[PDB]
Amino acid sequence: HMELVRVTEAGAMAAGRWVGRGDKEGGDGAAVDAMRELVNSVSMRGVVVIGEGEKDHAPMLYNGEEVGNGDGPECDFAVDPIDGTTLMSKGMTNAISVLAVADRGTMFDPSAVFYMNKIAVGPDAAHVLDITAPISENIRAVAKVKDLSVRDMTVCILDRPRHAQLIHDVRATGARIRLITDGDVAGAISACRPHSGTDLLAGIGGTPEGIIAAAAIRCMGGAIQAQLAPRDDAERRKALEAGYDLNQVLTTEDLVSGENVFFCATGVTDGDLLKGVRYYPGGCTTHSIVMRSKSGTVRMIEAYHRLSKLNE
Amino acid sequence: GSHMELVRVTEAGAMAAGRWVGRGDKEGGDGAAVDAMRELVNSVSMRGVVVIGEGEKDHAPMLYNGEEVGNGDGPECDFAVDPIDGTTLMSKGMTNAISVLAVADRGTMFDPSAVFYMNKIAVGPDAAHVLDITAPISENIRAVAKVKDLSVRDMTVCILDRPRHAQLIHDVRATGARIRLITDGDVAGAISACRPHSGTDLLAGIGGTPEGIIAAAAIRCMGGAIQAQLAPRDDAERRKALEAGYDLNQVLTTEDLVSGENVFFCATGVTDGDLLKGVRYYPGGCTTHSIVMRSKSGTVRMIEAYHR
Amino acid sequence: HMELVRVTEAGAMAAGRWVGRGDKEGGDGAAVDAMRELVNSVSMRGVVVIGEGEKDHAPMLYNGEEVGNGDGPECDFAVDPIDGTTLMSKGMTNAISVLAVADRGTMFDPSAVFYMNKIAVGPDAAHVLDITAPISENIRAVAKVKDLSVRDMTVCILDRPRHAQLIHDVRATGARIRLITDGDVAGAISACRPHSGTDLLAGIGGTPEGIIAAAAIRCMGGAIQAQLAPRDDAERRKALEAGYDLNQVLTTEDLVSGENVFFCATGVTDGDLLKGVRYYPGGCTTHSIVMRSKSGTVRMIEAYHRLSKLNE
Amino acid sequence: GSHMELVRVTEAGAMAAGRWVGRGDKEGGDGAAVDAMRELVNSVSMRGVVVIGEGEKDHAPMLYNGEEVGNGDGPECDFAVDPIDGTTLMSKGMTNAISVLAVADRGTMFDPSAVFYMNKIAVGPDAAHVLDITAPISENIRAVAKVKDLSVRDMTVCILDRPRHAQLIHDVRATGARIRLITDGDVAGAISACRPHSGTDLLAGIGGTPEGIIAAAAIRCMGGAIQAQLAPRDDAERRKALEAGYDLNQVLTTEDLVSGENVFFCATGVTDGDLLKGVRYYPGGCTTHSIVMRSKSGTVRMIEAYHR
Repeated sequence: HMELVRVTEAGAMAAGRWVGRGDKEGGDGAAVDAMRELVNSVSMRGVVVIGEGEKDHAPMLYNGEEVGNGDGPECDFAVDPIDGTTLMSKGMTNAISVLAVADRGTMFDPSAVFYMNKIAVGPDAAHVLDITAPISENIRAVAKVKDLSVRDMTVCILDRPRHAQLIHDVRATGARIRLITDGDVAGAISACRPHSGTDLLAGIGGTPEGIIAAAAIRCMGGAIQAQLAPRDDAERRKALEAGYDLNQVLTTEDLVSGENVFFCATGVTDGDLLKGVRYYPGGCTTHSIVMRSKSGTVRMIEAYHRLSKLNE
Repeated sequence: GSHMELVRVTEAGAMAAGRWVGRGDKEGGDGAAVDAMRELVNSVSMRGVVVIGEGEKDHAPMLYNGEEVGNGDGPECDFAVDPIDGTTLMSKGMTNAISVLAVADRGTMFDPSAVFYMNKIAVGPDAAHVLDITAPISENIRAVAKVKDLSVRDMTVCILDRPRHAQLIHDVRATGARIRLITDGDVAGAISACRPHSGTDLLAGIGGTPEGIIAAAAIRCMGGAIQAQLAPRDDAERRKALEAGYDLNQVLTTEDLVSGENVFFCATGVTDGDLLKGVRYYPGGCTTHSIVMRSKSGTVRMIEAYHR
Repeated sequence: HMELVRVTEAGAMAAGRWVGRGDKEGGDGAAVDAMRELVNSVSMRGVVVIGEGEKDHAPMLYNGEEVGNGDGPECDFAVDPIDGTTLMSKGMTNAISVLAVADRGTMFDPSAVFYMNKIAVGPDAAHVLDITAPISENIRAVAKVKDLSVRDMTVCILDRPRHAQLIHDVRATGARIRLITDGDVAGAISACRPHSGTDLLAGIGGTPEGIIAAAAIRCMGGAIQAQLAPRDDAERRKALEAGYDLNQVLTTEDLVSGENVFFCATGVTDGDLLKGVRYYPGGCTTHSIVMRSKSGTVRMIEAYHRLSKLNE
Repeated sequence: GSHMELVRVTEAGAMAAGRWVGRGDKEGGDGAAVDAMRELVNSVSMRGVVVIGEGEKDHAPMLYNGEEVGNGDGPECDFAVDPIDGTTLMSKGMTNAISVLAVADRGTMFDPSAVFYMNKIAVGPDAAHVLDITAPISENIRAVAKVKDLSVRDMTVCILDRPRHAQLIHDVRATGARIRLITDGDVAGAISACRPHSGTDLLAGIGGTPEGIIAAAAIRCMGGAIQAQLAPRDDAERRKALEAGYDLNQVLTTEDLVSGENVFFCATGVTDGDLLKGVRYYPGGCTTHSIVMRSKSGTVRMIEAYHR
């Protein structure tokens, strides 16, 4: 329901007061607290599948917690109160507050392994992706299915040392790189939205971000492919002991299946799709995206919040 | 406590109205819009009565004054619908056709057929405190202009183009202000007056009483002020109103027109206007542009929807 | 040169003060006077080919007059200080102030006959037009070359009694009609601009408006076809005696030939492409289009004019 | 007296810079931008000298400090070019790369290598009258906020992300304001400060002296104020400036930085920024987004160009 946008609107507005203030935990707490107060007010019966972590040293929106007013069917609840906490704390671009809802039990287990390799593309080339192939074959494939020259392709990649080869290969095909410092989820949405200046998202990031990204892709169209990415053999055992086929190419629908999927986001700082919170004498504005798998409707929502009296 | 889902009602009205723009068929557009809006309001979870609508039930089968509408009996509230504000504009492909819905606590909407027309003045939040419909239009113009920090000749006054407004136009012209004459679209006019960088600084003139009420709902949520006084047609109507309880000397404020504490208003562009883009079609679906506002919070939402 | 936009900017700003004020001549004089003062200041050597009329009871920008600072090659000069004077006087939409420049002698004679039948289309169907055929065959042709359904075609037509059959035919094909009360020139630009919601302009209007429309079409792309339209047999003699082949289908390049063509316009009231003049405490804004045949570059220009002191 | 044709210089810079965004090649983008800008300025009809440019002529072949540029010797004027403000941002595909040109009466531009860095503060027209670079940053914040009618915690202060600004950041944070840290882009930062609904209420910190001069040109035309004081690196430079004629205690105003009566400034988006969209390509050509302003008239033009 469109009401869920008020959850990310509250998370963005709380985080807005911490933009640039060098306090990551201050910003997270504000957003987490505003989001939970407002989510326990929406007509919804939810369990936190993706959130701040497990119960002990994450006392709010911990994985397992119940959320919503009490009524409604039960459903999976994923929340990233600030995707890009460090971006927020330093006043840098592309921080967003993020929520996704899906049928109960239909979200992948975010704790399987911390990281996953991802590639994502918009709808027109949703069926030519292969994460097992080198990035060049994916670039060339997508550039052909989209009929563009390869020097006009843009690949969004997190700027990390572990990506030195991924970055070199993309350049060596002549395509371009949009280097982001954080925001896997925003990066995927960018690759999937019509003519955004970004054709492909590629690289290794977090397993929760990948699941949250898949929920949006289930709504706006396109495809993500993923494989788990153990950080060492210790985690690789833990992943195998738990019963994961570490060679499976996980698809959008593996990460979030289920008939009904909701995604919405609101900008914290100015970014690639959403403007961040802006302040005025009377109040503030927020910029939000809201989407739904069943209809496929996508709404862009600009909201003025008068934090004051009428007619001042 | 938010009810953004009511945007679906004007979104449906406008998507129906939109397959009729530019076809010369005023009633075909109205009819389709009323259809889709009736289907959709009876699927939102709040029971209300249609207080302002398509006339009454002997020759308006749908959205007639008094119809029970909505799905689950939540709280009862007033419903005012204008399936196309700008039906002629819609038929001829012209700008500023919008589809409008208003909802307020049950009983709190003024009576729409007490008198058919009422004289109006309306201005936005920044100059609402100088309004005086009993003063001449020149004094409102100069007062509004001073507050707004504009010369009188920078001012732009929106007036309906009707024979009845010949003296009003003369007196507005005599002051030095510009005029924006509209053929119809009384609601969108008043909303323009209350938006900042819109081009309309003031709305004035005699329009319909339902449109005045719908306008007041909007203003309740976004800020500003409209003042009105009933303007009976002839001698029968002036009797009908005096022996109804109304002081004809009375200035009606926004809150007299819509007095509820919970007012909601939304509108969706049919054709391109100075506030909302019109519905645009392409193969996969269409896009609508809407405004949704709530008086309790004072929150105003611009909603651009891509339907698939 | 982009400097020419200041001519239409001045014409719009002068007319702005007459919007809605019920005085057609007041508005025309203001615009005519502001345009001429500013055109005699641009690096240009011009002769007024299309203007306010002949020398006697049109004392400013009369057909024949010299314009510009004195320097430069000589060139044809067309000016419509307010296209839609009645729209301006009543505060109605779509009034614009209009200027076109072309090689000297390369503009059609605007006095041949008062009126002309016109049809105009954007570039993608610029080669399937035929003004001699019924409107239906032109609609269907354009709808096929554009691959759209015919019920999705929109035809812009002046609302005049002399168009009762043109309007009936367009409806009878199921296409839509954008009924305008004035603004031939704006209507053509609308039909020729990419995705404007207007596919075709059709009908009889003024010969100067048709020539001014062709100058823009020489710049932004597309096609106009025209034939002169005598209002009676008296004018038909005058047109024949002067040596016109009243059956010629005049083309864009017949109306304005010449290697170099300039067009620009600025909104007076709010319209289909340009916003009208808007007033603020410090000043005003104008909205303008400027285009050039040789480059094909089209510029949209928003200008804030501070009619005051700096930093107030 | 208008010279809108100078937009072609940054339009060419940005169209060259744009075929390099997202390629990791900072110098390949710079080089292409300098190329096209040199070609184009030597084809506009006003002779000037490059006063601010790509360094000096032994290892900057083009746009070196002192180069005669322009076509026909009109009046002689000062030329300041920044072919890409945001070269690193351009190489990495990030926002806010712009291509910049500034021109003023000959001799009226401050000397760019008197000192390399200068401390800066800048704000827009509405609060320019409270600026005081000699006061602490907290007092400017609260003063600017009062004028702007904002709480201190609504304020947003743009600061370069450099080790040298650790105390500045601490003192800005200590007041309650938000910060917008930028990695580079000193010019675009200051222009943001002077635009209304931009998100940046104040710019502060030590940046380069050329960028400060280019910024003052902009401000001369659009309104607002920048204040600066020279900030010599070490002991050699502080001598170089004292025995050059400069009072180190001196507050420099906008007009001290650019003193001409005729200043022009234009900029074109390279990548998307908070003021200008970046160059976008398609098959037939491309589109650029530019700002052109002139101090004599105070006219500001947003120019969206479709090149074929």
